[PDB]
Amino acid sequence: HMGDKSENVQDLLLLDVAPLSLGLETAGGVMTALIKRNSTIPTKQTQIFTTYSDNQPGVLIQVYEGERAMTKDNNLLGRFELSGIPPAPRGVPQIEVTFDIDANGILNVTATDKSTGKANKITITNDKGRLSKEEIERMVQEAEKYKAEDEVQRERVSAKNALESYAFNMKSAVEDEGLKGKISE
Repeated sequence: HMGDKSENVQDLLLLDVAPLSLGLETAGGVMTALIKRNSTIPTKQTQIFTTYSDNQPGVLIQVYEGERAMTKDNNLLGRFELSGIPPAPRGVPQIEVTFDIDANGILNVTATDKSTGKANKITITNDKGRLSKEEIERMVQEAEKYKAEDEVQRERVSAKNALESYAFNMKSAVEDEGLKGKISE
C-alpha cells in the first residue's frame, strides 16, 4: 500500500572548457573577464577588484555571463552585495573575487573583503548558460570585435576593475526580428 518514490536520473553532460568568459562587469558596463574563454573547467581563478562608491562605501559584485564589452546592453548573471564591514573602507584595501567552478555545474563565487577579512559567496547555476544557443555564437564571434572596443572604453570610463555600489541593469526586452529585409542584385 505504501511504496517508495522512484527518483529519476537528473545528471547531464557539460562542457570541458569554458565556451565563454565569466567575470564581473566594471562600472560602465564593460565586461571584466575573471575566467577567460577556452579555459579548462572546472577551474578556480582569483582576481583583484576595487570599488567605487557614491557617498556610502558599498561593494556589489556584478557577475556576468559571456565576453561582452557591452554588458549594459545585456542581462546580468548574478549579483551579491558585501556588507557588515566593521572598519571604515577607504577604498585602499582591494576586494578579492574568486570564481570556483564545480564539476556538478555550479559556479561558486566568493568575494573576500581584504578590509576586514570577511568572505561572502553565492552558488550560481547557469548549466548551459542563460542566453540562447544562437546568441552564444555571437558572444563568441563578436567577442573579438568588442575586444577592440574594450581597451578603448575601458580607459575612457576610467574603470579597469572598479565595482559600483549599485548596478542598475535595465530590463531591456529583446524584440522579435520583424525587420523584413531583402538582398539586391
